[PDB]
Amino acid sequence: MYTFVVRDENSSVYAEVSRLLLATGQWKRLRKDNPRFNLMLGERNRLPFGRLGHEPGLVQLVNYYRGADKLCRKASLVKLIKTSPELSCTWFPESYVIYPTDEREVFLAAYNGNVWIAKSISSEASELLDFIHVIQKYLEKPLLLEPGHRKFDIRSWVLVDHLYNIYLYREGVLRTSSEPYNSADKTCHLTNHCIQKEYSNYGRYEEGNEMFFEEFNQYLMDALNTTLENSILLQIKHIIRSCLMCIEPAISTKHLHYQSFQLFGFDFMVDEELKVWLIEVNGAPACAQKLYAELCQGIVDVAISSVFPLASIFIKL
Amino acid sequence: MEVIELNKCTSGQSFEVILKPPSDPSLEEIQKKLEAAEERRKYQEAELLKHLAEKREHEREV
Amino acid sequence: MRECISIHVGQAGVQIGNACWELYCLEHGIQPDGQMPSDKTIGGGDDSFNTFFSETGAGKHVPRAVFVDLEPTVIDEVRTGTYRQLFHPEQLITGKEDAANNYARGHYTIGKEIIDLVLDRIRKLADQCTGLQGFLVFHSFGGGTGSGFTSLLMERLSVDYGKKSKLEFSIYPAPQVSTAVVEPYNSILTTHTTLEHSDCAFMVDNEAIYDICRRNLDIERPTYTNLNRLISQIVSSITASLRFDGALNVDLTEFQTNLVPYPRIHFPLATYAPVISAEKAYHEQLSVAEITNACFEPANQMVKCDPRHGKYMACCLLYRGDVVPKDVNAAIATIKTKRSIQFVDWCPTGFKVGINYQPPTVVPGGDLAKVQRAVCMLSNTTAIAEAWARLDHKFDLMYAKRAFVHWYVGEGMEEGEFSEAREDMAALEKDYEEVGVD
Amino acid sequence: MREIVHIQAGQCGNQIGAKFWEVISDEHGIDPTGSYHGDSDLQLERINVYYNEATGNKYVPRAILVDLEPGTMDSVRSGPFGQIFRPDNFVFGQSGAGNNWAKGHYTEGAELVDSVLDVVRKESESCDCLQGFQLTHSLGGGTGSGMGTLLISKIREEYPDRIMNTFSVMPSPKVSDTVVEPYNATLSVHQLVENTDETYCIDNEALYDICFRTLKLTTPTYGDLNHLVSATMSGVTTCLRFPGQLNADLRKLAVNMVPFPRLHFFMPGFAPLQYRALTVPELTQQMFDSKNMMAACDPRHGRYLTVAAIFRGRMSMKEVDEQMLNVQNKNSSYFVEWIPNNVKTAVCDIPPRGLKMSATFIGNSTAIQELFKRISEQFTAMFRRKAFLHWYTGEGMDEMEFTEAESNMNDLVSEYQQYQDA
Ligand SMILES: Nc1nc2c(ncn2[C@@H]2O[C@H](COP(=O)(O)OP(=O)(O)OP(=O)(O)O)[C@@H](O)[C@H]2O)c(=O)[nH]1
Ligand SMILES: Nc1ncnc2c1ncn2[C@@H]1O[C@H](COP(=O)(O)OP(=O)(O)CP(=O)(O)O)[C@@H](O)[C@H]1O
Ligand SMILES: Nc1nc2c(ncn2[C@@H]2O[C@H](COP(=O)(O)OP(=O)(O)O)[C@@H](O)[C@H]2O)c(=O)[nH]1
Ligand SMILES: COc1ccc([C@H]2[C@H](C)C(=O)N2c2cc(OC)c(OC)c(OC)c2)cc1O
Ligand SMILES: [Ca+2]
Ligand SMILES: [Ca+2]
Ligand SMILES: [Mg+2]
Ligand SMILES: [Mg+2]
Ligand SMILES: [Mg+2]
Repeated sequence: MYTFVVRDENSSVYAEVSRLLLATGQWKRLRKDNPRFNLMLGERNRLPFGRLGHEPGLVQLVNYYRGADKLCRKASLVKLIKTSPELSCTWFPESYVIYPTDEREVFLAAYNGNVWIAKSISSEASELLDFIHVIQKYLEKPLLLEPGHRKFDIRSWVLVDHLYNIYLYREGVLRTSSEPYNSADKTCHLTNHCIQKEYSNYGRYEEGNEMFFEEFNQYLMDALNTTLENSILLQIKHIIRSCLMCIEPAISTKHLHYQSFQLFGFDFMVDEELKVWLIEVNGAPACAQKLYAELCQGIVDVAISSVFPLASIFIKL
Repeated sequence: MEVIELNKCTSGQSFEVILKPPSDPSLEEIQKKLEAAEERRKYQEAELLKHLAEKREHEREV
Repeated sequence: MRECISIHVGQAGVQIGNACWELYCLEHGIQPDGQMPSDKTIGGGDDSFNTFFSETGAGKHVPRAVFVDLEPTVIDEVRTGTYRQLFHPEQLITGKEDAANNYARGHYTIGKEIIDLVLDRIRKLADQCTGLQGFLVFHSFGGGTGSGFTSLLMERLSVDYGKKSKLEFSIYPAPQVSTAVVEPYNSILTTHTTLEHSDCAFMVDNEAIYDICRRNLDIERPTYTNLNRLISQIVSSITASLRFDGALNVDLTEFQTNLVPYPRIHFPLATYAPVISAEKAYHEQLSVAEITNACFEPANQMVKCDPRHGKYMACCLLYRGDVVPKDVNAAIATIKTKRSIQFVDWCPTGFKVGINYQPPTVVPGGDLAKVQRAVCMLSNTTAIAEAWARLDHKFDLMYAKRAFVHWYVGEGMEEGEFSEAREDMAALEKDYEEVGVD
Repeated sequence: MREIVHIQAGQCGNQIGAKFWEVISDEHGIDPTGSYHGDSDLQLERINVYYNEATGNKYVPRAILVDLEPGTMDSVRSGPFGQIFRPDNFVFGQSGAGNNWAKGHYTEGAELVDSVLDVVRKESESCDCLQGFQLTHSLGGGTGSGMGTLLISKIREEYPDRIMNTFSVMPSPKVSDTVVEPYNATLSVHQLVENTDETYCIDNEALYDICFRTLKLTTPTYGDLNHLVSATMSGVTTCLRFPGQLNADLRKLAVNMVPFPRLHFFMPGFAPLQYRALTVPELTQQMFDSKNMMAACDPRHGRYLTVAAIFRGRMSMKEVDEQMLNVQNKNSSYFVEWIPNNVKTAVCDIPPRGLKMSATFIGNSTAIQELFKRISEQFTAMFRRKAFLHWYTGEGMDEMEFTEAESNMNDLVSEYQQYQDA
């Protein structure tokens, strides 16, 4: 019988892994601060990795990778892609890191059509530079879903276990701004649930702004005469592979006194030549609604119960 | 990677290798503290020997 | 030649002391009766071992050491052990009743009544010295003597010898081999009081050595003998340069200089390879590159922490055995790439290396096997602050409710000396954060 | 030499004191004549903790025998090891104490204490380093209770920087001499809270239950009750009498076991309570069961502040730790989370007579409050009607002194309860 605490209460995914663990009759929850646990579902912020793996007779496992912020903080994600030689790379936008490093000087070297994006959208460097935070190029020419002339992004859920096997979840999600697409009016430009759950007719050309993978496959066949695997998922798997293999020696818990697994949310854009682009890497992702059941179980299967055995739905990379 | 100051002899060798460059309380104050803790003991002991003496007089009054 | 005086305090300090001086004698060829045949200068010398050994007219070589325990049973075994003829009966100092795992009882109560006698016996050694460098003080964070009497000795040594260097070898407390629930209290107290008086301090976490003995010597329940014979090698590696012809770390001032830029941050992490079982039948001898990489696996450090997640400030490599520099710079080059070795921006990313050609000595009939080559790395990395947060959380858990405080108050101490000592540690953890993360 | 002076006071004190010396003399090789006939020198390396060396190189217990009547005292001298005891060390009077705390503490006992202290002082003065004192006594009678706590008050005065330890048998209606036992014991508990560092609660209710539900004895005698006390007392002093990695002594035990100076009331436990030795998982399971407690409190009602367990025999040190750390992380609801490493284990290779595997446990649990609640209830039931008080006011006591003792013990129950939810 195994032991676990819970220290991010408002986490949609691990609230459910913690609930499923109790319902196996083999796992006992503790208070946030009891040191005699087998498994930690830690804090999103300042998780004290210095204290794990020092309990005699207790194999300890935690649902985060110390150092995975190198990938999930957009400032360090660009610094990683620019500084890490394993990343030269032709799938990450042209990006610059500026402070209210830094490289404003070289930020203009490539400025002779130049429209860009910044947050943490305009055509003139003066407009957003007054926000006194990263600056990318804007995908001026994305892929459109028809009929509707819509934008969207892909969310892929990637699980890394204590052995650093890279598990891509079979199910993904398309999240459209289900309104036609314009030019220059800032509605379909930021396309999700942050300038569309307050401002922007909340799910027109599909369901809950979420188009799942089988539907999007069917469209690609009928509309483009290609498949989801070939035109997009290959590049997605290449991008997931490259980032995690890059930081592998900085965060691997293979010879550590505690061990780590972590769930990631990769977010992609597809352009109009069927080229896949990485936007950001999410360290604490929320799942899409109808998939919670199946993902929150595979976590226990390959990340948790694989360490603490009792009495496939992922693509290994 | 540059070696520096290579120092040999019969026992062995030392050297340095660079991969990249860069960019008291007095005795009195002791006695003071050491002895203010001895007073704190004697006080607490005197308070004990005091309470015990009050217990003797109660024992005698019973 | 400049001499060094070793002070072993408490049970852990004295028993580790035993392991070291036994190894020093095997290394320098000194018999259990103080006789050193290879020493041709009878009754004198400014040789390199003479830094740790004075000699007598009859030709005895005598540890420049002082053993101190508030209770006699441990040092008594020295008085009657294999090396009874080695020490001057006046070098072994033992009181009557120990510190009952109580810092305040080792510092204030029972300490005050032997401090003057100890400094008297230390001074009888400091007078045998033509140019004393300072002192090597071995003790446990956890005992009452080890923590409370040591911090009192360290206070008085800064006074009698303000111009002398003081290095600690400190045994950091581990549950799977502990002896008192209050060890976290004693640890923080003695660290706060000793900090300004110590120039450099090597922490051995008993959990790290215990796990190493389990994993690599395949000993299920390691004894203090197993723990101490291993710690003997690390300490012998660290002090070999003070006792042998060398040009790296030849005096105590060089340990501060080479390893300690900031003075509060004076706790270098120590890594040691290789640890091989003497009863490992068939054993493939490990290469220079193989043992230099091991210095970067956490499982070989004397304190379990993750040095990938901090920044270095200095790195020394001390090899013993069949090692030539070409092998070293080679292995360093391969390792510099595949490993996350980040220095601080105000320090040169690089290593200071030293090689002694004499391979490591093992206690005959011991648990370590002889090896052709071994290395000990001394990195000052900020990742060692993980050990302070572990200790400070265990101190916070108990002190929130004031558990066991009354045992200290009762010896004359004030509750403030607790929250003083803990605010000091909270500053020492901030210091490590300024230096090591963005 | 960290010597201990042992004092037994009253019927229960001298009866369960005798067995203690019978048990540990056998463990140490000393026959009924004080001559050592042992195989190992482990039997002699710490034998001065409890024994004085004689002129004929014999061993004489550092034991002071105390009663206000000679009934039990003569019977001790005629039992097995009766002539082991220093004859000058029998201190007794003739009138008894009539199951009356006041008689033991204020009148009859006040007359006899000064001579007992002459024997303490004689024994204490010949000690190289004295850890302190070990008293055996019941709390529901008069001598052990009233005179016993008087001795404790006087010893604390003469020897305030020595440790005061008691083995303190708690009264219970199931094994009851008189109706006034709650009065005597409430009054004694007020003394013990103030004037001891460590007290072992030996509850006669638990001892009767263990004898009747577990050991299959349908009417248990005092001799069966005391055989359980004999084993507990041997095991709880094993780390004092035998050389270990642990240099255990009475002060280190108090420092590590008592987080707050009034909560120093320990719940012992023993296992096993036969030719099949137990497995380490059976020792661990039984020990921590409510059925192996010598103090009659379900430890599932409160939480362990601290614990110290010792395993005696030749067994797997690694399996001890394996099984120990197991029952913690199976029942970690009943240990406090805010004392790191609050459960300590040791092993002694020498097992006790006729047991290949045994294990004794010292528990500072907050469930000990249930014992004080039980005493406190029975006390108020009488004292609300001032019933039976005339026996005490006839010896000089005021109702005031009773209200105080009731008050200090209900406080004790509060403090034990403040940490059960911490
Ligand atoms: N590595 C190692 N650690 C030891 C040794 N002896 C004790 N310890 C550790 O030291 C701590 C206890 O402190 P001790 O040195 O035994 O205490 P002391 O200085 O004798 O102080 P008191 O006995 O309280 O007077 C615990 O961490 C023990 O595990 C030893 O020989 N080797
Ligand atoms: N390089 C790019 N090309 C096209 N669109 C882009 C883009 N970078 C951002 N966008 C737009 O901005 C939105 C992406 O938001 P982003 O990836 O920066 O997450 P975020 O700012 O909400 C951080 P968090 O989710 O952690 O709170 C999308 O609608 C997308 O259309
Ligand atoms: N367990 C045990 N309890 C005893 C023994 N003798 C007396 N008692 C208990 O002791 C209490 C009576 O006190 P007692 O020792 O006889 O009084 P005293 O002679 O005045 O000290 C009652 O609670 C009895 O249950 C004994 O030998 N063993
Ligand atoms: C809870 O923390 C601790 C508790 C106790 C100790 C030690 C302490 C040195 C002493 O005395 N203990 C002891 C342990 C026993 O069992 C382990 C035992 O049983 C016989 C016994 O009898 C006197 C004594 C050390 C700790 O760290
Ligand atoms: Ca010489
Ligand atoms: Ca009379
Ligand atoms: Mg998204
Ligand atoms: Mg000691
Ligand atoms: Mg009776």
